[PDB]
Amino acid sequence: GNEFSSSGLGRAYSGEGAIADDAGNVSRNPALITMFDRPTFSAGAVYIDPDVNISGTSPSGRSLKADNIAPTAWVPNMHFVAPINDQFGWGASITSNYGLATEFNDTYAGGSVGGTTDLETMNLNLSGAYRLNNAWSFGLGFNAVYARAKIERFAGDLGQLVAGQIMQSPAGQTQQGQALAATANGIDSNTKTAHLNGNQWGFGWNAGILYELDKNNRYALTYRSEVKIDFLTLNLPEMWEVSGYNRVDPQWAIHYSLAYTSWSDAYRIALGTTYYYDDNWTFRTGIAFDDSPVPAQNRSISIPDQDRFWLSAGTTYAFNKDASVDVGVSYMHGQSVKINEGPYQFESEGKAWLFGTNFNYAF
Repeated sequence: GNEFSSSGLGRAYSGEGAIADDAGNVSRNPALITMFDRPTFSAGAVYIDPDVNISGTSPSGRSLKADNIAPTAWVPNMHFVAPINDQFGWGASITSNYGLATEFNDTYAGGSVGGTTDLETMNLNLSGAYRLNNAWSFGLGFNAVYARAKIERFAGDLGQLVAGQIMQSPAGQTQQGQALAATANGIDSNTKTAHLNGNQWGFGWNAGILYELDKNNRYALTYRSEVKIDFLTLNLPEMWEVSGYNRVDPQWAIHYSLAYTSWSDAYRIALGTTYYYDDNWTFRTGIAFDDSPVPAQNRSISIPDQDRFWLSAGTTYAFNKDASVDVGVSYMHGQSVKINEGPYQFESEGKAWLFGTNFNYAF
């Protein structure tokens, strides 16, 4: 599930890669290109409104509350698919496969692990798909990712711990130590202690292997590579996804995906259903989960990621066999978990609401 389409949001991004009803999906499964007759164009974006709230106490008395540390964000998509002839087709899309941003105040007791953390990514993908049989089709594409990162950490209340520490050791009474005692408590809870900002482009491929028992049933195996971004170096994780779509009735369908990302450790489970009311109206709903990459001990307050549920419901309105708009609503709720970072002990619990719109035009 990755903000690449309003349609997607609507079905908890379940099945994508095995469902082609809008240029949207080639982005996720090259091979789907071969499922479009005319050349299709889809555009739009999604608006995420998180609600990450940190709570807890420092071993320095200073509080560790950080209400609403996650900022809203807009995520746009550009989707173009067009058939070259009868066995070859190409397509391109501008999408944001990944994006993270949490932000604390200058004076956070624990700003040693929580200044500001913005990391924006943009994906430029150009690709072609091949068809070799009413059933088998293979797609392959190339990606250029633009990564913008900002990292800020402050002294929080370290000096206050370094202090109270020295004011416990035999070097305590000592006034030759008193300096060390304070002078640490002296350090201002906002003294920038980490500033590394920069931009750079990453590259990588991704392939598809759609197979379809017929006009109403298909399964795919997609693969998204690894992307090394050299600033320090950043790594976007490999993503092996398996999905299936079935049109059980003239008016009903079923789509499911089981994704597996390997951050040099996690998977995503989704299932949703579509319902084609008539020529004009369509309605979709999707449920989904996705175990968290982070292993118990190494969690982080700066990276609000943990086992979470997706609950989605969306609707598409086709103007006239050529144009259509989709509306996407998804509500993400990740249960609460305590983090044990640096010398502090926090508790994280944040939800989020997604709203997205896309327009669909075919030639």
